[PDB]
Amino acid sequence: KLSLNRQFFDERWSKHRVVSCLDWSSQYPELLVASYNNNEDAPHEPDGVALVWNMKYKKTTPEYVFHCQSAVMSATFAKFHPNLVVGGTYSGQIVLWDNRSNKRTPVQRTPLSAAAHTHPVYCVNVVGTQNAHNLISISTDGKICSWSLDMLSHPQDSMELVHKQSKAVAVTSMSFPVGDVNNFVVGSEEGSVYTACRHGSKAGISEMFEGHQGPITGIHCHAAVGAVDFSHLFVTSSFDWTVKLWSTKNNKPLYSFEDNAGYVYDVMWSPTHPALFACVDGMGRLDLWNLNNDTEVPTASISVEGNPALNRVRWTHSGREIAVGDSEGQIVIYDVGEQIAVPRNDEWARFGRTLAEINANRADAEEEAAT
Amino acid sequence: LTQYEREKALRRQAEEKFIEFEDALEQEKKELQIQVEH
Amino acid sequence: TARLRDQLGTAKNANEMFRIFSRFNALFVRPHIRGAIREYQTQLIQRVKDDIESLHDKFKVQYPQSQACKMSHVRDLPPVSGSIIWAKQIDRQLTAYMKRVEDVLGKGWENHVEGQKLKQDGDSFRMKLNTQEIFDDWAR
Repeated sequence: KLSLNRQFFDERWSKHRVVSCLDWSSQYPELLVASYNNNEDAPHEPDGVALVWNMKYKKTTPEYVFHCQSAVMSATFAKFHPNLVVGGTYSGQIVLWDNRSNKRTPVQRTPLSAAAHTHPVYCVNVVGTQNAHNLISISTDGKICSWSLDMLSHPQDSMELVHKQSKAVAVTSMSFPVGDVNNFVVGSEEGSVYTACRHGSKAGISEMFEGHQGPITGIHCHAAVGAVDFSHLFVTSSFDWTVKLWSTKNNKPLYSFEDNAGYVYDVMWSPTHPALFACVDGMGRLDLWNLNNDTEVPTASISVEGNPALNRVRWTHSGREIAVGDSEGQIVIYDVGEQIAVPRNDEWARFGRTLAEINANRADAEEEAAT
Repeated sequence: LTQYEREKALRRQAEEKFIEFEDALEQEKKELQIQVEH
Repeated sequence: TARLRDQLGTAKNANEMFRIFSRFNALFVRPHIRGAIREYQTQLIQRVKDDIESLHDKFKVQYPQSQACKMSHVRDLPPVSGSIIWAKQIDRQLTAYMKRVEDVLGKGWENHVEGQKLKQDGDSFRMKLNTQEIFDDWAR
């Protein structure tokens, strides 16, 4: 079941700000980084705020406070650097915070030149191994640059993403398959979901998916790995009141989730349960969809008090407590029940049978309608 | 020197995207024309 | 890479590790080799920073209070030329340490996380190590 676990809110910083990104550290599963946008009511305060909360301690104050000159739109932890917080801002800078410094001002930032990002950056990620990794960032002009975590002055690999007739895909969010560095997916704001490859003979957008009728607000690949591989699976969120489930082979949406009667903002797969993901809306209702249980109603639903616009939702690496932000900075930590979170030993096979049945009924849905 | 060189290069990038867009969408409007003619 | 990861099993002191890092410098243009060596670079930067601070404390005393002025005067060096010599050898050691950090961090070391402060402090120290004004005052 859905029950409250922890409430996070800071009076001095997170007042009248909207949560913009959420992430848990891979090395420290109790640490959650929280991006914030600009508060127009307080022009003299810093525009971008990047607070870090702690789950283990019972205190209400943020553990770490960082702020930037411009508004922070996307901020993640560094995967292989435990002391760093990487953020992307409204102006296109990629700020690199640090904890051992005595300043909340970022210790490293990218230049605002044509060799780096200039339009707003809404997604950053760290992919690679311990001995070899890079920072990947895509802005809203479609430019993608590969940074190293030290050389923050100029990128190593830079390329411009085009799909047809050299038009600019306006990328809003980006996902990566697990264990994959080269191939990945993106979601434009023109409604079109694309997959892509980073480096090789073919670099850029590979395929195309039409699907949605509104801008893609969030997209995540499948995360749980078991007996049956599901690395070719991803889901999308869009402004057109639907969550659509996809795969890298079929060029059509495998399913549509029109059950919400409002806007829909994020969705991301469970890292443990292979058939579970959570989505939010504009009225604060947090929904969970277990595909092995039912493919037409949310498996569990809760709403936060006051009904604000829930912007971002993030699962922990344990898959048990999930985090969600809103328009007031009122970060709520929701712990799901173990009856929904923990999967059975045959849950991968049950999900494979569910996917086969969904594919069969969807492929059978349109031929008898046409004929 | 380098500003002129960069500007010449970005004029060239305007001058083949024109050609690719032109013959692609001309072939598509021609197939549309013959399918509406029959 | 495995042929280069036996560095701690071979080098017991930072000077021979400096030497083998200088000898094998051209392999670090590859990004995988550059990413493979990260736990050595921090210690090497800290050792170079300690040497730079030690030379800063060497320059903390001045030439009249130094024992180098006495040892130059006992070896028939005039004091103006001895001061010029002393400042030039301090600058030469600074340039040698800048060469060392350029070797340790590879190319593009001036724009690095640790190389930025090192390069800025080296520039600001070399601004204070010039010997033109003392030569002009002696000439006057």
